[PDB]
Amino acid sequence: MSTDVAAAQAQSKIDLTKKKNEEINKKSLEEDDEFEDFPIDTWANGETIKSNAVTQTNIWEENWDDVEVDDDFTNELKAELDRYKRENQ
Amino acid sequence: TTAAPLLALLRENQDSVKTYALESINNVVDQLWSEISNELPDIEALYDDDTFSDREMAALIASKVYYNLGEYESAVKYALAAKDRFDIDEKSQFVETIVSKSIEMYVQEASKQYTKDEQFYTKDIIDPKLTS
Amino acid sequence: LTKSLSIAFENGDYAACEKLLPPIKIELIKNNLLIPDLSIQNDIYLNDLMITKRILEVGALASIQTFNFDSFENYFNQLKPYYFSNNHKLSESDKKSKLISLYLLNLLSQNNTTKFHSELQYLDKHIKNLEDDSLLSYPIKLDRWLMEGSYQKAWDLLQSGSQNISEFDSFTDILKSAIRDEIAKNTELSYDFLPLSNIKALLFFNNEKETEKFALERNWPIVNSKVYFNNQSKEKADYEDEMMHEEDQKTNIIEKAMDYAISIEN
Amino acid sequence: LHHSEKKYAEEDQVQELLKVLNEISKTTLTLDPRYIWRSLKDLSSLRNQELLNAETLCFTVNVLYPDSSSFKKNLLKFITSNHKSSVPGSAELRNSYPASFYSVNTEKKTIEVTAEINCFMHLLVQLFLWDSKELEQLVEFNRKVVIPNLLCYYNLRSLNLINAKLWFYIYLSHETLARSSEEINSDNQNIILRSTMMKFLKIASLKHDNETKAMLINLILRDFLNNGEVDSASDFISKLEYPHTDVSSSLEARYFFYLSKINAIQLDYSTANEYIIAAIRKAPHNSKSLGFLQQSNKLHCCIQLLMGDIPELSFFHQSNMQKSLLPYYHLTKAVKLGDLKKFTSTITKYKQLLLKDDTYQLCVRLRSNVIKTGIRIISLTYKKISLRDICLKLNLDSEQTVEYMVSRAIRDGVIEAKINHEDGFIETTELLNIYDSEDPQQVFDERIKFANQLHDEYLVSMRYPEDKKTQQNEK
Repeated sequence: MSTDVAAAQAQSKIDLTKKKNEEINKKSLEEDDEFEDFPIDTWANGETIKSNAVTQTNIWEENWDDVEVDDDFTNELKAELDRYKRENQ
Repeated sequence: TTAAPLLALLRENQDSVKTYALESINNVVDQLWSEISNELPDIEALYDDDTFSDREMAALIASKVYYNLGEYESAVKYALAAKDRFDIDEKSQFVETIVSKSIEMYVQEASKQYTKDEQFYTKDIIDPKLTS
Repeated sequence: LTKSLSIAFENGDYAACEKLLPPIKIELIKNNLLIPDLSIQNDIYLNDLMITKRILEVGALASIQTFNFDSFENYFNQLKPYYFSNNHKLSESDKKSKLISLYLLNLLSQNNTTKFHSELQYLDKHIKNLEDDSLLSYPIKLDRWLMEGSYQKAWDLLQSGSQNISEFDSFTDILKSAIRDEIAKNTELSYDFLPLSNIKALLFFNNEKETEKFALERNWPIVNSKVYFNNQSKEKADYEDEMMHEEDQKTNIIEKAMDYAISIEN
Repeated sequence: LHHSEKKYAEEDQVQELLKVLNEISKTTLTLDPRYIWRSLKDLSSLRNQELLNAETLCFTVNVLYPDSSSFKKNLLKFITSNHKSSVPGSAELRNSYPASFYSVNTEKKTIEVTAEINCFMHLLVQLFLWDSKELEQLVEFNRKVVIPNLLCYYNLRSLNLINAKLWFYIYLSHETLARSSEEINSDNQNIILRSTMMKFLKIASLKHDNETKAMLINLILRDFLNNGEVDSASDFISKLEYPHTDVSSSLEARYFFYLSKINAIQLDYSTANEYIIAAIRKAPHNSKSLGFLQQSNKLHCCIQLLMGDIPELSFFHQSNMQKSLLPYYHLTKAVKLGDLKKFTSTITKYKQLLLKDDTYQLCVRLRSNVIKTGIRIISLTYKKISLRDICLKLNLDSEQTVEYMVSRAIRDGVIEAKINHEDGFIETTELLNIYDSEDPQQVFDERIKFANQLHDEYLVSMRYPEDKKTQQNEK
């Protein structure tokens, strides 16, 4: 979410009457939340959600199995292929 | 606007063009002080030369740049090395900081020179300019 | 008088430019007074701006053509704000596109890469697609190959860069040397010796006798046709130990322990 | 009808006036009026916006005016004049009232009380325009007046705090106008906007107010950043005058953001790491701050990829920032896996989106970082591997081409290997076990120095609120 534990820094900073004006000044420097352009350009985004469920949309601990495919199906072919060559060598 | 031409005119070789450089730098220095802070030795070089009578105009610029820099003590020395066009800034209340720094310096010096003799301002013990 | 510089560039006599400039330099101040240096722009100032700009541009190319790189640096600085300030109705030239290509090569040849990236950030909005990269490709693509580390592709763009002459050869020939020194540094770390033949290919020469003479002057001995990169590195390192600033930069053991106790005890 | 409405806005404002006014005519109490003023702006936005737009003109008639009523008339005139129940006897609440400057005393003779009331009124005009979302003619007119206004008199400690916010609104409205449309005028005002702020910084050093100085440095730094002047920003931060004395944590966040971004393109990434890590934690963490925070998160990962280190894929997943963090996930993935094809496709596909956040120029430099990650993997996995195999694995052109890569990269220590040119392989030199070297000493000391920094920081600040609070009376 943000650089560090993001949980530790959300609770350190909350709204006070002094702070509310500063949030508006920060927002207005760039002019809006900068969070509307992406909905507009794509017109209903399409993210990486197909590969697996540890992907961009994820609400659980990552498995780190989105940078690599399942190699077990390959291993099925490799194990058989070895036995054949092995046999007549 | 930009300091790039004003830096380049000091480096451009012709005596008239170097004098023209000073003229531009001195007029606009509250937006361009940062760039010409680095190229200060060129401003001191033209002041050293006796082939100019705007050697003073260069000394005046040096004080101005030091005032924006934050080095108020060294500005005084180059303010008094221009010698004229400093009355223009003695009646300026937005830069009377350098005018006041000369008096702050005088007080520290004077505590020393009173133990040499009670008179040091009717004698040459200190700069004549600081007394005046 | 002022118009003679403009027609002198057309001759092709570019040293005749420099010897004619000094009077034009004093007459250029008078041109600068006509424009306010664009703190307001009007249509009376528009015809004057072409006059002020024209004298800078022809001097800029003439100085590079006599190999006065210092003079060129000053001309570019003066010229830049004039393109910079205003809505376009005279803020470009046929010469501008060529001009920026030459300044970018000058920073690469002196190997001030820090200012090469800062300058192109500022340039980016004048050449994005408005003067689009059409000759500027030459320093930019070269920079791509040098960031990647492909000295190979970088060498080829220089080789094929002599077919097209605008005036770029005055910096192409410097850049050929810059590449050798950079490769010369990197190869010290890699290993301690290359045969002579393997040096000539990597450091880009056309004579084996050039290869060996370059080594001697750089303080590598070629003894039994093996270079000893490690000589110069020892020699540089010795020099550093020979000057003395040195005890505290490395920080003795005693010094560290002294520091701890006195921080506490204040 | 309208009369009732105008009286209620005026009433609500008299309360807010009293709070700050009573303190600053006792003697300046710089810090306390500052905090109240932050609260004041919020309430006034709701007041001004609702219950017709003629309340500001009425509020002027209530307080003293040498020319302040005349100036406020002109601004309302432009938006279709208003003078009804805006004239003494139907916008007058004073009639022998001393908090609004007893009427007898104002007729009688000289000494001014215009100062604090004028400055406060300017702040209300700026908010008034921004709510409307009209800038064009009214902004130019108000801008002309208020700058010579501040410099006609010589400001007090309290009066600095009011223009520390006034500049923010004149600065920002200009930036919108310049970005809306280009003219010969768009370039002309840019020159003026710089000149005034920079000179006012000089005055503000001598007046001893930090709040004005901190605001101006942010605004001046943003300006160099917008126009691509990396040269101008380098000089300004090297001729430091920035305060850490009296600021908001808002101002630290803006300052650290400009720093990190400016350092990136001139090929320093280590210090920019410090600045952007710092800036995110200092900023307030809220849903109305999402604009500024979103921009910080995007840059921070981009700068981690410039180093050659990799920011978590866990980062992009658990965020509620996913929609805007859609391009950065692919950019990280392209570098992480070290495939160059993927990276080329990605930065063309997200060209629009990155250009707005203008990381796009950094994206060009990250293609150097791709190949670094790609050969880093091969060296770690195979200790001794001929260049021949690397060509096969990463589709490099020849033995020479990858040779050059490694040769340049180990001068930097990225790969941390040595080449065997005679045998034709790269032999990795990382082995580990520096618990036989003297290395732990320097490492430990840098950690002790962080610990010692925390020891100083707490000691100073701990007693300071305690001493003011024991000063102040209590049971």
